[PDB]
Amino acid sequence: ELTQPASVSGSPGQSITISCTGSSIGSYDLVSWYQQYPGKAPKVIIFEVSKRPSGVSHRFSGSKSGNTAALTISGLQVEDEAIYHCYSYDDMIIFGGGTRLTVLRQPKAAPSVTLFPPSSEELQANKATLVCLISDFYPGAVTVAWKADSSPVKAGVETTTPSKQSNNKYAASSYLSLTPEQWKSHRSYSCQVTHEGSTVEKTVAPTE
Amino acid sequence: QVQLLESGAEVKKPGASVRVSCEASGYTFTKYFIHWVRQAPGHGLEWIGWINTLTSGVNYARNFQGRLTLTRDLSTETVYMDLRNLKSDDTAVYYCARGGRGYDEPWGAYTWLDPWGQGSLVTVSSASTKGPSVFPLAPSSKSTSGGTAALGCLVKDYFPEPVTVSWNSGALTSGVHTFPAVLQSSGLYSLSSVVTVPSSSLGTQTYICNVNHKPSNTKVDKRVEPKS
Repeated sequence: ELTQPASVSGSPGQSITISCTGSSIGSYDLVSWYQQYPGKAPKVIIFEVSKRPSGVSHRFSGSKSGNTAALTISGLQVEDEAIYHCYSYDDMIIFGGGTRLTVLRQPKAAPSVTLFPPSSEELQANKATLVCLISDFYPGAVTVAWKADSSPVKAGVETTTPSKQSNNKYAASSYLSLTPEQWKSHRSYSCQVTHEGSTVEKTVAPTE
Repeated sequence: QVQLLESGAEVKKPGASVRVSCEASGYTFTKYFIHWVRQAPGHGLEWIGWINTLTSGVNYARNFQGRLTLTRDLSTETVYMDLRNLKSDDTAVYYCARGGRGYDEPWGAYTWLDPWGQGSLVTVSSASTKGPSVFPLAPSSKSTSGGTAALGCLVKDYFPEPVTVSWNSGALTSGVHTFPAVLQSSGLYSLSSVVTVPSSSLGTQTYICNVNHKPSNTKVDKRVEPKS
């Protein structure tokens, strides 16, 4: 119902805009924006399209055009790093997916990906788990896609949220649970990690 | 000053029910709605219902009429959320939030939601305490620096956290990366622990991951052999 981007990136001092689009945006003038730091509760920073609560930095500002609302952060500062949710109403309170905004504090770094096939022990036990370990990527925002041969695979995928390493890059894991037949039946399986417009793909075949 | 305070985290079996409280303070309890919004990990916030703290009138989301019950206690200024017939997809952080403006406007609950309680984590898992299955991750030099190989252990299906992993009884520490666990839809955790070691030692040095799951009193020393 409400569509907003998963992750956004911007350097300090510059400006950027997060877009939220939905049929409910044009209907009412209730679209709002909520800021959420990790481990804490969301907080309103823009409501009724463009109104700003007292105590909120004046750098935040909102607007809408047609069925697309927009939150604009001018003079980006480090404490703006957070999740920003859009809020509207369509026969009930409804929210977007949330946008992870990262204030770049180091160079964008692509992930290292390590892909393990199922253990022969696990296979002989009538189970199969492909393990895709992702590390050393900044910012902490990736999308993982599993492919059987070339066909995408959505069923059986379990992926963690990124976690901050000691070098302040991020790590994450994705697991593809598989039937032994499914594993032996295909030429290969691939773990595709997209990150900041770049992609890293590792592939394993049952004949290895 | 204006504060909403929720109860602690909960762990429930499927089919059970859970009661989360929300203690208000610093404002006229009966002038503002109390909404309830949950946040499943890696998902968008979802509204489930509000209660008029003055009249006790309620309004739930379509997916919750029948299994949800919101009540209010005027004397303790507390709202309670009762969710029945818990499924595994009910796992989420549950927030309460004050409804902006009040019971005077038609959209007097949908103006702004502020403040929010700190949230209460509810975890629906069919699993009582359970020890892990540990499988070997055979060495692979494909995505490691030159001359080294990555090997590890897959700690599959355990509950609850935590799990600790060492290698060779702690003698091997450099190159160890224990990744945070994933909470699967089954309600069970799984994690991996890998270690980058010299590729020449594979045929000489023994590599054992020492997994310790104290909740289930389970310990596993899994030797990781190379696949010749």
